[PDB]
Amino acid sequence: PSKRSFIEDLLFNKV
Amino acid sequence: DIVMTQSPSFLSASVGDRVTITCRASQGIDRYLAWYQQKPGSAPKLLIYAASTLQSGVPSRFSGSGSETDFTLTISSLQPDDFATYYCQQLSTYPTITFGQGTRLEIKRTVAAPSVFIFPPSDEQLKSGTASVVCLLNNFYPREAKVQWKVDNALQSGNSQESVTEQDSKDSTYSLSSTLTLSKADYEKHKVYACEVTHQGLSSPVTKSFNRGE
Amino acid sequence: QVQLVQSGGGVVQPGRSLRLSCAASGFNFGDFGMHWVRQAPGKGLEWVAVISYEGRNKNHADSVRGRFTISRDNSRNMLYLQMNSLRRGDTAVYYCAKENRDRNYDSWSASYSDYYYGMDVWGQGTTVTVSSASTKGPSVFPLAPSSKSTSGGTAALGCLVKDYFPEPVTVSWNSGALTSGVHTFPAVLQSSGLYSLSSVVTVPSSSLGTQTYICNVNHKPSNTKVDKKVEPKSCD
Ligand SMILES: [Ca+2]
Ligand SMILES: [Ca+2]
Repeated sequence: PSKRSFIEDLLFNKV
Repeated sequence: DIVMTQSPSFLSASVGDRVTITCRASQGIDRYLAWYQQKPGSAPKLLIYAASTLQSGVPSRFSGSGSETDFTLTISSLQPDDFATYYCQQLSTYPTITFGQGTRLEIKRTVAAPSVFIFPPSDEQLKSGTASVVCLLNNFYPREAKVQWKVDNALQSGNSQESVTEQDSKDSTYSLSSTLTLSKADYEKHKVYACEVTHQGLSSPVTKSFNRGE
Repeated sequence: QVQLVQSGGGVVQPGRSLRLSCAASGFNFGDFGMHWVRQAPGKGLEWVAVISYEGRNKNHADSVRGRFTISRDNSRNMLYLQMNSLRRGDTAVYYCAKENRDRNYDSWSASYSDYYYGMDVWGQGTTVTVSSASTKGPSVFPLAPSSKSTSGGTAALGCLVKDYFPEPVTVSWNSGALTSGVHTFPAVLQSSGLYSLSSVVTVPSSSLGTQTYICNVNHKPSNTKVDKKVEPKSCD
């Protein structure tokens, strides 16, 4: 498994 | 942001033809490119995603290819349902997304020269301070047409607006209006109003005109 | 059965604000990101905003950042767009759209299944017109057919439908007895902020001055109804 919260946070908040 | 450039902007084909429309990214987008179809008054419809995979329900005559920066949509045997505007869309920079500017796929038919008509402003409208002069181009093909207003033989600019109908459902022609708007005082001080039409189907430009006051 | 149903657009003045709604059903709404896309009259699609499955993350296009806010209420299957500081350039049809999931995955599989694969289901669109103009019925003027025996057989006549707000108007001829060869052009937006269009029709030359031609113009926002007779301009 892998958290959608974790992956989406990085996706929407990357520089 | 990534700019998507579709080519061509407009193109004509007949039922049975094969149609290719391309879309170029200003930088690499891997294969994260989608294609949509849209008809007037309806929402867009998803046709292809990930550059090449066909959305369920979409006919197999549609196919996509390409990668990095160059992409194509191909419709292999054109059907009546296929005439529409097509858009590509890149999702590589998710969560920001950009669309191409669109490609309009219209129906090919034989050249047809426009019938041209000119209409002076009514007396009723003049009684309110403004004069609209209308030039009508009727049932022509293809769409490209040049309409030049001339007032007392002087070329007009910046005071006219054009409007064009959708391609006709039965005979595949277009019609077009050009409306020259002047104030009453301006319209009264000139005599000859002329509309000059250039089109592929005309071996010389057609002029229709009237003299104010006949 | 998967569907998005929009509501809530209309006419608003610049600077003011509007909230668009989009009701989803037929799918697990809270399992998917949702988007807004808009299309200005006669123009292409422009992406507007995205919101993540549970509302925590969101992004807006530069053209609307700081004015529009996307939001969602998953307990009521609702997507919203809050549109503030409205400009005439925000005049468009607005569509909500569900994020497409790659067919090979039945559940969320990060970038394998979601985000990158377009938008599969769309709302019906909502019209938003941002304008200073106030409701005004049209004036209707004749496009009188020319005296010139030119062509031979066929003449053109019509009606100029000028200075109304907002869209739409409907035009018919001879209360529906004349439909063949009728062209009613799309409206143009004039410098004044008021709309204008012409409706024309081609008829036999010989019918000029022997048959009656009436354009029937209706403007529901104004409750304006006009029946304008169009006849050759009898010369002095
Ligand atoms: Ca865009
Ligand atoms: Ca979330």
